[PDB]
Amino acid sequence: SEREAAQYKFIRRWELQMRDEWDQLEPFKGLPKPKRQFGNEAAEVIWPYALLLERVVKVHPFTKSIYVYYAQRQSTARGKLAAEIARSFAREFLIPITFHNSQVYTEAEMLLEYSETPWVVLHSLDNGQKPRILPVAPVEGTPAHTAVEQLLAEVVQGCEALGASVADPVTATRVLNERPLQNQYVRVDYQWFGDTPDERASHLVRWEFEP
Amino acid sequence: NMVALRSEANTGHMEGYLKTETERLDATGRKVQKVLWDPVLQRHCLFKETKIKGPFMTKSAIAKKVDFPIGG
Amino acid sequence: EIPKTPREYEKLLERQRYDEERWKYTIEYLFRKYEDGPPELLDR
Amino acid sequence: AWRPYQMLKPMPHNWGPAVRSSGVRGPHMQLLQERI
Amino acid sequence: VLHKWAVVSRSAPPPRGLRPIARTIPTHPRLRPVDYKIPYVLRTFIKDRHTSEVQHLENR
Amino acid sequence: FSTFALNPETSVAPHGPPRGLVNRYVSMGLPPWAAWCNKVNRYSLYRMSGVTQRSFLPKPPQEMDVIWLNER
Amino acid sequence: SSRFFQKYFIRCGNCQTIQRYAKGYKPIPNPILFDSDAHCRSYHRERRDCTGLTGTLVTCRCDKCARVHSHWTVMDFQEFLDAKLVMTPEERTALLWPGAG
Amino acid sequence: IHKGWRTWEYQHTRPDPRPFPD
Amino acid sequence: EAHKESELHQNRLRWVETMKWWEEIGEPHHQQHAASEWEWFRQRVLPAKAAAMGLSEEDAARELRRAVMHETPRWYSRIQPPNARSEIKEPRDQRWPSSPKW
Amino acid sequence: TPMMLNIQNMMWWNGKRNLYRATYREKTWYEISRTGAFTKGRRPVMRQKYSREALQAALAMVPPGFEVADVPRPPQRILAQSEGIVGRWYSNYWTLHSMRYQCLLAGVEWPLGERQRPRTNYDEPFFFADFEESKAIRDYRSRWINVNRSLVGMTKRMKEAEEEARYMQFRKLQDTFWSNRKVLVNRVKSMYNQGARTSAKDMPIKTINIKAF
Amino acid sequence: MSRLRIRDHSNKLRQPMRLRATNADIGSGSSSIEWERASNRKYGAMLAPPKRQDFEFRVV
Amino acid sequence: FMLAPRVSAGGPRNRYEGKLVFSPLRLSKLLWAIDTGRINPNEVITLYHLRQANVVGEREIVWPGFVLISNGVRRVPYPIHIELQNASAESIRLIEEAGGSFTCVYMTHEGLYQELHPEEYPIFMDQELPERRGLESLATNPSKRGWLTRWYEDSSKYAHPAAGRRYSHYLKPPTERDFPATVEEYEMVKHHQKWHLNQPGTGTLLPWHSYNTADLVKRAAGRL
RNA sequence: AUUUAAAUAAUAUUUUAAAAUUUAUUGAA
RNA sequence: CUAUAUUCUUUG
Ligand SMILES: [Zn+2]
Repeated sequence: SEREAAQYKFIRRWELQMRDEWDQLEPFKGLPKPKRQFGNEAAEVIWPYALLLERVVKVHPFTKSIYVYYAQRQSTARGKLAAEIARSFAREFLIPITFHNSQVYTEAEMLLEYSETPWVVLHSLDNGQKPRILPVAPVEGTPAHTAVEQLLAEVVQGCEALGASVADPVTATRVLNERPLQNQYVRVDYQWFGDTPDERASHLVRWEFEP
Repeated sequence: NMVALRSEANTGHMEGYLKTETERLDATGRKVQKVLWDPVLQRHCLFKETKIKGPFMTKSAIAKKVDFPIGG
Repeated sequence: EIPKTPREYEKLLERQRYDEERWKYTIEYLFRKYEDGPPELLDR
Repeated sequence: AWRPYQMLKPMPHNWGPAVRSSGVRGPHMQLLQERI
Repeated sequence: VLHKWAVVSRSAPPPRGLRPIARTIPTHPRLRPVDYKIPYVLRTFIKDRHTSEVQHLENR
Repeated sequence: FSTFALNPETSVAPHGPPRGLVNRYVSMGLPPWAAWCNKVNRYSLYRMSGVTQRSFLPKPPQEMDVIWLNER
Repeated sequence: SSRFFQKYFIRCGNCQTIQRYAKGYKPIPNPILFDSDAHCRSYHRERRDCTGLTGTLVTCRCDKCARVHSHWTVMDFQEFLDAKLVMTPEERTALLWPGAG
Repeated sequence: IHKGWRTWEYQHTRPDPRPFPD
Repeated sequence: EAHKESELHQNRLRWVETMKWWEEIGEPHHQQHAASEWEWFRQRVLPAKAAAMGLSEEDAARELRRAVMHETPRWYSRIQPPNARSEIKEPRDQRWPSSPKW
Repeated sequence: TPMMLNIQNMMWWNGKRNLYRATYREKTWYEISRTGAFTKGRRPVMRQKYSREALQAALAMVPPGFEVADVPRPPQRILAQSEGIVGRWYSNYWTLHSMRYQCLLAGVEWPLGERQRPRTNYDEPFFFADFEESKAIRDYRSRWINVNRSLVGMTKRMKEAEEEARYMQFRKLQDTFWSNRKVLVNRVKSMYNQGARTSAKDMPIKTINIKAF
Repeated sequence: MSRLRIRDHSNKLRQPMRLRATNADIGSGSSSIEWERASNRKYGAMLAPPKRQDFEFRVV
Repeated sequence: FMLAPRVSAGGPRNRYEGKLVFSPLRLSKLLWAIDTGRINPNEVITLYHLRQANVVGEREIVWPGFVLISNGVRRVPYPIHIELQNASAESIRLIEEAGGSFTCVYMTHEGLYQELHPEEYPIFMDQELPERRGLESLATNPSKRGWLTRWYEDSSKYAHPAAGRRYSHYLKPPTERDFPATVEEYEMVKHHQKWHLNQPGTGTLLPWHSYNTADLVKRAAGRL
């Protein structure tokens, strides 16, 4: 009698989806809740696990934070391009970077002004070290499927340079080992691997050939 | 009747005890408790009445954390 | 792969619809609600 | 060199006579309560 | 009694010097002495054992 | 057979030969059914190793009238 | 599943690049809490996994095009050695894994 | 075959059929 | 057709409730929704990815949607995503710290 | 089928034969059963041994761009054998490595690669840390911390238990008295209605006067 | 013990089999001059833990 | 026999795979063999030399090979250099007092066959390390003077140089950060640290249930 | 691990008898 | 005998 009950539950589901009774967060009861904020909408969206497996992007271990701030309105003609690159980068790589790095905290903000210059703030595990603030510099010969990877490369090399600039790493190392888990708010839909935790964690296991 | 006197100091040490007819009588609403030798501690401790068939170390058998006056 | 159990089949279905309709899994489709700013910044 | 005179392990013992299935088992023997 | 050649050996027995074993009149009616009266003495309950075993004593 | 709560996949079983009676026949390449066998001699092991496939068609293949492609 | 280690040579079906995929040790479901329905089908699928992933839809991710898809084609190593040994060394760089000169 | 005969003690040779052919 | 019986009737009546909800006003809306958001995808997103992924405006549509799988109530894979964190297995019957048996 | 019904239908026996069976078996169940012959354990699978300038020529017919690591060891089901040096002999696993052994003995340099052992991220060494006794010691430790907690204030408690026992004994002991005296005076009255004049001595309460009741 | 004595009747010079097989009684079956070419089961085999299989070993 | 209870589900003296049951080699037998003229005092005495000199019969040999027992011997006059398995403490001190040598070799079965029949193998071939319980008790034991003691005190007892405390046992650390990298694993570790009370080692998960198998068990108590 | 022997080979085990059983054919109603 | 009792103690 499983099939018809199944049907029942599906029609029921679509009904509540038309009438706005449906809670999309129920599998997520045990997780802490991300920032409800004008840029952080990349957090509340349920991420497929597959495209998180697709974008595997690691930065230097000595990075504790990545902030992406962008203006809501862009007065400038080229302002829109910069905002779009910033928006796309904030939506594509922010959550994955957080997911794989797990000590890095990532936050994007939509700040409301007409300003054409979005910026990215990188913090290292040193409290005494100033954060590095990278500008978004779209070249007017580069479209929005290319420039975003350029910004990604810039962020990676920025984090790397920020991490190799660190006063003695002993401290940074123990602070890293003891820094709590930053990727807890991420909501992942495990699709076709949900059955036991070990393939929930399946992105951690890496095959090393020819040692 | 057959009951188990199990250590109040929770070592899970139980001793089979047969109730006297007074204690067999339902006259009172209490569990029997008696000072006996606990070999697991090698000391004298209170034993409490508890059911013989059941886990003698249950989770609910944990004492809450008590800070001791002694030391700093 | 011929599923011999129903949950095996919903696994099969899920990887299938991850393959054939992949436009579902691009980030713009995840973001249908934001092609613009947040929904509370609008008009009536 | 001074190596201590006796090992002291808080570990419990694994066997007693009044317990039916207890005792240390061969690695490929069937375990306790197998095939329930 | 478990000697040291047993399969299981137990821990130290209770030291005899503490918490002795009282010589109690046997409560079994066939083993009870005849003249022993059932001890009804109407008394205010003295809850500490220190005084309550003084009542069982005549030292004056 | 692992008692650990989390078991990420390993190249070779990390704890040595897998314990338990079932893992014996698993490592032998036999089915889990073998824990229920009393006769463990050569012939029974050969019988349940499954290399020989014992099953038949209802009619001889020349005379087979239905498409049984593999169903014996 | 799975008791033993095994190496496979798979072809990415979109871009036709050959990468290798390994299957390692995962333990049997507990014999003490016993389930016949788990153990037995696990056995049959184990035999299946051992033979060329016959009834399994292969799902992995391309390295040369990074996406997760099940287009993969499992190659027995003679078909691999037929595919590999007829190649120019510059297309070994594109189609195959690092080195493998 | 409620009970199996002891066939392991015989070497393999065909006995003559008792209603022997003329 | 028993009505005087309470839960035998009002539950199958609940059933016909549910399944006269669908094929009149529910199903055309679901189908129209599925049509409308692909229609949304192909003139807004797709013109970007045709440029991005390196295809034409046409063959990118055959690539991003290789097949049409529209969802009808007897075909659906899952109602909701499987739980992120699954609760922790205690020992057998509330034993502490551990149990010898299973 | 009679094989299911367990009939011994052997032809030397009754002349019959089992109907669903193959009429030819090139190797019967016993010599299928012996896996030592079939598998390669402890057994040489290549029976000819080549001189140096033979081995060098055999290695010379291998196409460049070939690794040994591309030739997986066949399973137990597959027979272990080597056809010697034939064309495409390097595709044969056992031939490859047997040749490798002759090349190790003869002091011939081995042009090909060597077999790689792929390993995971989570792998452990061979001498591996023990989980069993670490478990037993830590959970035991937990039990004795619990014991340390539970034993706080034990002696006073065990002092009050004895007082509660003595009280519970004493109260019912003294209630029993008032029960039994009203019982026995009721029986005194019920002996006094039947006119039995009971003396003072044969009464157990020997100062009792019945006229006062 | 009588059930253990029935392997050789009229061999009076023998001694009965023990409960658990001793090391001589394990080695006696590989130490004959009929087993000396069998490098299986020599010096005891089946009582040792098995050889680590080739890292690619599989029975299918 | 049914009036008698069962004990220790395998049986009291039970063999299992990997029980170390040694055949005895009495030190008196050895010294008799040396002073008689079977064996070189000049030479490291292996199990091979014992088999070849005929002092021990083929039947006696089984895995694991032998134990050196001092039976009726209160001293060893000359120095002896000997390699055997699992000698008793008194035999070892009796050898060492003379100025002799003992090395407790411990071999997997293949090792036995390769030492007893050296002629069969022309090249030195890769030999297995003996299994885990035997590595704990014999090969890496300074008291028995096993042969892996240097290897333990040089290579084995140190973790990976990068490794954190939790990942210490792993050959290579699976992740970079020592902190548990999964929110589920983290929840589980929290529950573990409140399950067991907060002891130092509680960070690493140890499973609540056991094997009761002989291949993981080590010495309960005894002289160090 | 305080602490003494030894001729290392097995293959066998009365006898005649039910009412019965099982397998495969033939025949009768 | 099988289950419940898993420390020196305990059920049918
Ligand atoms: Zn590809």
